[PDB]
Amino acid sequence: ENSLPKVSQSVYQMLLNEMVPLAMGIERQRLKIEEHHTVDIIRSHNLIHELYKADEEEKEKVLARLRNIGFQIGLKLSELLIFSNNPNLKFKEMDLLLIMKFICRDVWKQIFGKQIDNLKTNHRGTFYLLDYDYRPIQSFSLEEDAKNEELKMIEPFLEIPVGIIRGVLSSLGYSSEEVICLASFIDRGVSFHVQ
Amino acid sequence: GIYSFWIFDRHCNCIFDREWTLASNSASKQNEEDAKLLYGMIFSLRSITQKLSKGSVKNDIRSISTGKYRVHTYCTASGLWFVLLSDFKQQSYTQVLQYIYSHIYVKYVSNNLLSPYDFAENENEMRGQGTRKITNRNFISVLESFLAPMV
Amino acid sequence: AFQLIKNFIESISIEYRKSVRLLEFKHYFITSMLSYFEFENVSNPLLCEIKAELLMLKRDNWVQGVMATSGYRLMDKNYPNSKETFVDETV
Amino acid sequence: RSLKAMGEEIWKNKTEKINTELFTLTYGSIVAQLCQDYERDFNKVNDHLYSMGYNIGCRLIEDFLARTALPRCENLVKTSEVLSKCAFKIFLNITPNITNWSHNKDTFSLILDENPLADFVELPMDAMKSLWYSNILCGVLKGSLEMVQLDCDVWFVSDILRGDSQTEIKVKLNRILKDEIPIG
Amino acid sequence: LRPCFVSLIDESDKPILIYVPNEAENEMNDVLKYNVLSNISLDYFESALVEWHSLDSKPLLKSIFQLEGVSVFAMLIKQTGLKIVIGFEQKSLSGADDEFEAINQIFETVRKIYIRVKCNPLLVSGDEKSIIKSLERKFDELFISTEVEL
Repeated sequence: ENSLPKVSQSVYQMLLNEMVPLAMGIERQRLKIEEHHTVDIIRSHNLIHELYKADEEEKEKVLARLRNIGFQIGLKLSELLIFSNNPNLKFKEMDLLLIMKFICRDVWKQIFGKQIDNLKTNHRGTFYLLDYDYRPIQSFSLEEDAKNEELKMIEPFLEIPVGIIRGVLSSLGYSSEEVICLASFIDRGVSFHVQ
Repeated sequence: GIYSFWIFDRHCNCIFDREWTLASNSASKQNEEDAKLLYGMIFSLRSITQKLSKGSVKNDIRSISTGKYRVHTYCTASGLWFVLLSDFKQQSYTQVLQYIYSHIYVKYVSNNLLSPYDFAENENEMRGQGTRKITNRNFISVLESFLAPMV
Repeated sequence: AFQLIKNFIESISIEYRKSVRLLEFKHYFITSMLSYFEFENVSNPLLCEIKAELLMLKRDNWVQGVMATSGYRLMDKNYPNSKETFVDETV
Repeated sequence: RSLKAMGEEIWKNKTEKINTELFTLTYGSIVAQLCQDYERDFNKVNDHLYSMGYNIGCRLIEDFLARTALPRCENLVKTSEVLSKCAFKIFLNITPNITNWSHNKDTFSLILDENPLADFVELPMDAMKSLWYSNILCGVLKGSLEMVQLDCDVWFVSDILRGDSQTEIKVKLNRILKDEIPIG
Repeated sequence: LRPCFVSLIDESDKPILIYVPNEAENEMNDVLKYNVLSNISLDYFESALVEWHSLDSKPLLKSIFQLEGVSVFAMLIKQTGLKIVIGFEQKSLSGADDEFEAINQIFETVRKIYIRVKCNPLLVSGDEKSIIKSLERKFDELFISTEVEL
């Protein structure tokens, strides 16, 4: 239908990469940059992500700050989805844990583009969604000596869509939990699991 | 025929690894000295065409066309110099080098946040005698995927 | 031969429910107790007849605990939702 | 004018669309994360929002040159206008205008018409002083420009909320030193 | 097409997990029958001269049994001493050979799931608690929860 406002996916996507060394720099707080007013020391983004899992600090307090930031995103976009477009499926108050399949059929296409899911739910008690090529970190690289050492590193990046889909259920009002695995498809991987 | 690919930054460093895509001459490091003398041939000839400039613009170097081979360069405006040594069968790769900048480089180097800008080792020997940086599982493989059609 | 008895039990168990044909399947197994009634001897090959009679006793216990909600014995409820007359009382 | 039309051609070349209001909430959310995490120190979030901007702009500028095959500018006067239209317009669908163009050609300012960091934003009276909202824009401009070998400093001086006046960034050129000692 | 339990025993005759699907949300206390069926098959490893194994190349689907409402068997790979067994409810049983090789191949799928979760070093020293919950969390979608995929 209506298609008025547009901004790039790219600068968006690097911002979605860049909430995590932001949070590491929050916890850890010379290139004298703003020398009209002040000075900075440095900010090693290549070593900030090589300080959480490549040095094994107390990131467990910091992981809540990755969890926290998606909630206020996840609370306040359901109303913004009907200002995104108005496709008449947009109403919210008919279903409880059975339009989370379909609110993550759209906002997961509107912050991640694709819709390859293969959803599975045990007796409509717990619903889980998984995809084979996650849009941030399947553009990401390695140090080529192994691969399993690199899957230590990427574990804080998975926690940003914790807060999103937990935000929408708390937008409907909930206290049901959520945990993230990392799958491995066999054809040319990460899974999600909510109660 | 393509002999060798190399990657040249602003700080006069090559970041090309073990020689292949027919840089081993068997798919039709010892050349760390060869990185310097390739740089001296280009940078001196960078200054020649800089000193002859017409019409309120600078001048990029397309190709030194030597005897018994060629060399094709692509100096960026960021000081990145993608250099490729052909065998004079095809003409200048001034869009193949744009494909390996806009697609295989910037989407696989400098978007990956576990690898830096490859600038310096937190130290002031960027201008020489530094061990290289580019070792990726994906990037080296997808480069070799792209250039095995050529050789 | 026990696998042949199992395939015969599946042939009877294609339709056997609520003593309409569950009684027929239990009756066919009680006449298919000729595994116990063909060979039964001492200094045999180590109580395979006793294992077969144990499985047949499980079948007869399932027959008595099926066919009319009466008693069980094991608190089993092995009969799910679906006439030799050896047990005429719950005690 | 070709560099007029480059932004519209790239806006038909690239196909990447987010709705603009979704970008604003993901910027208001992260500055709210800084606001509630740190101790309401609006001074002390401009610096680290700038640190965000620096360390994301110096990876931003090479994909900007990837889409826009442009030569390295050497004066102020052409990079000011191409930063005022193309390098924003392929990313942020805006065209900020250069005004107050100084006679010594070392400084300028930049009115921007609208911004998608500050579309529908209200700040509290605690936040109403001692804070500049788009210090990530200061970060991305300064960390963008120190890749291309000019150590300009920009600093954003007036919100459309702070003072409710106008949106300006004071800019100052500095030296144009290129790299050296290839002998080592 | 649906197992009635999943049982796992290592080489020391210690049961790793006697997993039963749907003991919450549905009928309880038949799990007390299920684990003692597993123990009947555990001391019924080899008894009264009945041999299950004759092929040493790949350990295929071995001898079917049937006891008091279920249909159990065994699949001893003989590789790292794994002794895992699966029963099926006899009440929904068609008794064909593509059924027989079908439960052979899904026995190899649950073998694959155990050998995948056996060497996941994303969490190390996962040997006593929530390794069990994690493998149950990988069990409970391969035979069920297909209801919403379409």
